[PDB]
Amino acid sequence: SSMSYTWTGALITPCAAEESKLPINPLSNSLLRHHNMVYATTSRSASLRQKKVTFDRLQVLDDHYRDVLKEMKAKASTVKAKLLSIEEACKLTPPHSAKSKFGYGAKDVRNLSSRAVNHIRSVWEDLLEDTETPIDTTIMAKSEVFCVQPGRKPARLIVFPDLGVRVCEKMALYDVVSTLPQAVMGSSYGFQYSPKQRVEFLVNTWKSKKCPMGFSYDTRCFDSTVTESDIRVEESIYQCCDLAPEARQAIRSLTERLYIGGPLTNSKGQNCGYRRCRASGVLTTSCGNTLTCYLKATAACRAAKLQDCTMLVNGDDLVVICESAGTQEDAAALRAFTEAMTRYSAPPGDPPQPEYDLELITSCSSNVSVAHDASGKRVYYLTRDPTTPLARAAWETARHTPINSWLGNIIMYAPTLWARMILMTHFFSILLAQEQLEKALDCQIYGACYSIEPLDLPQIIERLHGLSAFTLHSYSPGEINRVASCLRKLGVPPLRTWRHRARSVRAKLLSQGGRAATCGRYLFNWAVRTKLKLTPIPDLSGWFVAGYSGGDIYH
Ligand SMILES: CO[P@@](=O)(Nc1nn(-c2ccc(-c3cc4nc(C)cc(N)n4n3)cc2)cc1C(=O)O)c1ccc(C)cc1C
Repeated sequence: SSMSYTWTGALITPCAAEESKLPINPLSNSLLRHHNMVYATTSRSASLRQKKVTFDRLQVLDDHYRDVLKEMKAKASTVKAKLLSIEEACKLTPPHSAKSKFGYGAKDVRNLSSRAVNHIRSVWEDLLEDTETPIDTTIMAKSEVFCVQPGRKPARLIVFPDLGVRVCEKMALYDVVSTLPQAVMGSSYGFQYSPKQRVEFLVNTWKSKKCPMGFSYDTRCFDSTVTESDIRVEESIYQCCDLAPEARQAIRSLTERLYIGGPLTNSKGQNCGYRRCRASGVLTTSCGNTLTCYLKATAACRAAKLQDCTMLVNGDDLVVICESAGTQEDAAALRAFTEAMTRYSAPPGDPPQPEYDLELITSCSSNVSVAHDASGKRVYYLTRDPTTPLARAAWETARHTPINSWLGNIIMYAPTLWARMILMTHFFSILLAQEQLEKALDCQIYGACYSIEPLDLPQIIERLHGLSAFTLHSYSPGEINRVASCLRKLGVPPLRTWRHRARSVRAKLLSQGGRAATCGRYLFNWAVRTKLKLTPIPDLSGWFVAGYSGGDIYH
């Protein structure tokens, strides 16, 4: 056997009191009235999750797999990757990253304190001198907010090494994980695209097929499906880069000591068990998942004899668009695809279904939809079911949180009916009332943390989505119906209320002048009776280059 996890009986413990409900009394009640619908996961459901993620992996590799792997390595062998200096790696550490057990924290790392850098150097030397000893990790239950569904999701489990080790991962591997995936997978590497670019790729791919069929593939507990073999195959791809000798060794040692597995320690310092699958909180998780998903999926496409496939991969998230052969034979091919993924260790959660309308394909929890701009031209844009974004926004209104998913959701889904009507109106109202428009806030974009001034949103949205994001109307019936239904479920006030609120915050923003007034003019033009003509506004290099989920990255 090869078990994803072995358990001792020690509990997955919280490090502090955990909240699972919105506070009693108002705050987010003006956002949504059905507060009992909103919950946050805690350590109290850790054991339900442990049951789902724990199983034996039988893996059977074939010629298709080996062929694809060799192709990927040929492309990987064009890459030259550089060691990051200590200073560069320290600057990529988020200011609230989990402190080291060696008596320094994220702020000390970022300041290059004596104790921090002493430890980081000792850890680096230790990777070079010790090639075997498993590296300790901490296991914790993740706190995430959802809406109930007619019951409740258990907490996800996060597994991560000590801050000192995380700084060493950046030095050995940041350049690799930021450059290799695109070198290997080209246009298939989803993290290279902004939302507009993603939409474009999907639409152009779909229109390029004589008769398109598409499907999303959901692997059940992907991280747990990843084998020790997969993780060594992943290293085999990394080792094709030109690398400094210390980087080669650090990659070698990290692979055997950390990435393939190791001991799990709870917040109380007790041994909880042992992992032999992917850790969610290491630098290589997004890259590793993306490579492994792509490899397995490309080989399965061949085994299924699916014709003219174009794939788009974002970590464990997969969508394929191919040439239809007919209904019955697409169904059969998709079953063979699944059978081969299952042999490769990646069985499905939701059984995949062939889809003949691009708009009904959900990938990265998002779908393509269509609206029209001021002049009436069709504009394709990315949207999703707003339930989770709105539940999270109510939580962040009522309780202090370091990550502001509302701000990330505005950036990624600015064109949508729901982000504009609700999230912009609600959060600009609070910010303006609290006199904090100017204050920068943390949010996440493809797993990395960015500090963003709310007043820069008009500029950010134009660059990313186009001027069109401020003028979209004539949304599709499908999208409208989903929005309305979600908003009934959560008890969100009607359009009239948001329109009034938006007119009011728009008035106050305009009177302040400057970036505030720009926010009023562009973000809230939908709210006014007599629309204004909107025009172009007088460094996003690192944005939408790569994914870093769990990889402890800041900018
Ligand atoms: C300016 O012209 P619009 O009025 N045009 C439209 N409005 N809608 C629209 C607006 C709100 C809701 C809705 C349903 C619901 N149900 C509950 C329970 C609660 C709440 N709040 N809602 N809201 C449903 C449809 C669609 C269109 C269109 O052009 O296709 C408009 C309003 C806002 C925004 C951000 C953008 C536009 C273009």
